[PDB]
Amino acid sequence: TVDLNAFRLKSLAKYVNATETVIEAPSPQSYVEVATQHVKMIAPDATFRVVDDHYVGDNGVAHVHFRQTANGLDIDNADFNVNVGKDGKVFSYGNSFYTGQIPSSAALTKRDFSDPVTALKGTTNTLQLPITVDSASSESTKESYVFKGVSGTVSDPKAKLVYFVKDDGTLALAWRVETDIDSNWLLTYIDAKSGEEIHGVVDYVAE
Amino acid sequence: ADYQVYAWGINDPTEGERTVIKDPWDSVASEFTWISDGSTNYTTSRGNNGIAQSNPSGGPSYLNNYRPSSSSLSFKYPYSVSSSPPSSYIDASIIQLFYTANIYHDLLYTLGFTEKAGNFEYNTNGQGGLGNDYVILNAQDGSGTNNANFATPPDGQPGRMRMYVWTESTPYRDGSFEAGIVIHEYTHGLSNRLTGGPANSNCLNALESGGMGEGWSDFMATAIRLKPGDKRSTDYTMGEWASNRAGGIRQYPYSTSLSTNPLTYTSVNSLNAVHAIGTVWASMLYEVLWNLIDKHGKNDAPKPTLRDGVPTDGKYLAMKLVMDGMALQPCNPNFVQARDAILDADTALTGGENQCEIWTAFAKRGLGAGAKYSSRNRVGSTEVPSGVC
Ligand SMILES: *[C@@H]1O[C@H](CO)[C@@H](O[C@@H]2O[C@H](CO)[C@@H](O[C@@H]3O[C@H](CO)[C@@H](O)[C@H](O)[C@@H]3O)[C@H](O)[C@H]2NC(C)=O)[C@H](O)[C@H]1NC(C)=O
Ligand SMILES: [Ca+2]
Ligand SMILES: [Ca+2]
Ligand SMILES: [Zn+2]
Repeated sequence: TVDLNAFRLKSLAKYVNATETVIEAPSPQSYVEVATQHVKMIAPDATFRVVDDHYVGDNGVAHVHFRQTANGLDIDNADFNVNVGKDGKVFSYGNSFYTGQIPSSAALTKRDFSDPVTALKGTTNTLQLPITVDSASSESTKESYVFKGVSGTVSDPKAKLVYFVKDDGTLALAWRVETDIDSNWLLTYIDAKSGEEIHGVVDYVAE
Repeated sequence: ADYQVYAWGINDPTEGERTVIKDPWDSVASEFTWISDGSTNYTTSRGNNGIAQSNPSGGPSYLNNYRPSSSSLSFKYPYSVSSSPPSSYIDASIIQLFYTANIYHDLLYTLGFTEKAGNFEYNTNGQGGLGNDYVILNAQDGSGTNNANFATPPDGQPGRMRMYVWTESTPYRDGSFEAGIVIHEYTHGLSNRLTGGPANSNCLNALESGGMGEGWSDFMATAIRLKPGDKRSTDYTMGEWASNRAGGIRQYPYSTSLSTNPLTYTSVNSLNAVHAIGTVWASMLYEVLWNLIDKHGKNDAPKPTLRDGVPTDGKYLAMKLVMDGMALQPCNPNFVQARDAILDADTALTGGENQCEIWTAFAKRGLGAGAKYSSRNRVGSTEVPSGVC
């Protein structure tokens, strides 16, 4: 497999710290409701989902995570995290939401994008993965697929259609290709339209 | 149950002797002990927090791999550093790995890494989060040498630690016995789970973010191995025993001497690899640690004392603030953001009683108030904000 360092995601989130949160603010309540209202104020045009992993820390601060959506798909690298103080006001927050023009749903409706198997092959070839891909794909429970007939992975590879914010700030329609090869466990974001370009690779394995 | 092991806080075989430790689990953190998952009791290195085994083939299988069993729950197996081949003490290796990983689960639990915070436990006991995700703990894994690694999928999927034998010495040295390496690996699970929330494991993958990932891992290993008699002037290396390498495996020792270790924020401008960047971050955190210990003292006990949720000492306070900062910061954060998150953690935990100590440590190494992130042109700063001190 190739040097994956070249494919790392970017670090261009914003963190609005506790001091700046007070400053930037407009001059019991549920923490999820408080956080949701806050996301709507910061990003009034965004559609999003509340991630099902929110909790109150033993410090009394609640943490709520949001994932932006577009046309019924996740924008997989567009996140908002809201920390709610024990006083029920937003304490601090981070976000990487996309604020540009949202693409038409036409390409999705028309299904005008690559086969997930093409995405798997493009991933394997470009990254030079030690796996064999004379595979087939099968639907799962939303534009999400499992691959059969693949050799060299610890479990069946998968593909999910998402949007992805590229390094130039624009949205790509992409397959997120998951391949666990034990030494590395990869999420590869490969363009589903233009040119089959890889936009980023996440490795769950760290040294 | 008895465990013959190098006790918690002994970094490697050169720093102590093995002892026989009875029922070393924390009653709160490990409700079912280390050797049950609530439904089944085990007579082996298997339970709610981890499943440990050999993996000589280096393959992906683990459930039915080899692990020692003892009906009397007496896990006392022979070990000496002069034994060869490593396989001759595979029992002792599996048990040491299991012990260290389980103590760490328990310590992290006490510091807030619970089920709802995305921890690694098979049975969440209705406490929130997603289960089925104990840590797979492979001893003497045959997939490599001279290293170790840790896989952190999102909450609900097991963490996967692969520990290797090192071949830079005669005889070979088994990483299972360097607590520091086991802690380094497990900390990748901690930081990846907490950062961006339990559901998102994409969040320490950017270059500067993954760099901090490495730094947090070295830092926790370092904080834990602190002992009675340590001072601000004490230096620490990483993986020095396993690697048989003077100065350990990083560019400089962790040190409060800028002459011993000259790393600052702008050092990152010349670095392309996460371990090297990690060394910079862990150096900053080492300065924070000592400023907090100077102010609040150091608790040499293996678990903190908490007063209204706040550790009473600088060592466990440093660890706590670092964890809490992970839960506050954005997905794929930079050093400046992660710093602010640590400062905000102290605001949330103590009402901000340690702002001066934390700010001064970061400023010392160029991450002061004027520091700016950039891909290739970071701006350093030694400024501490007006009226925090
Ligand atoms: C949280 O974010 C705030 C806002 O960005 C940070 O506070 C700000 O820190 C900068 C850098 O020191 C200050 O700007 C500088 O100070 C003066 C300008 O007044 C000038 O000497 C410099 O040229 C530069 O502009 C800024 O005033 C300051 N604002 C506040 C409200 O303190 C803060 O440090 C961040 N971190 C934390 C943990 O709060
Ligand atoms: Ca879990
Ligand atoms: Ca996470
Ligand atoms: Zn590491």
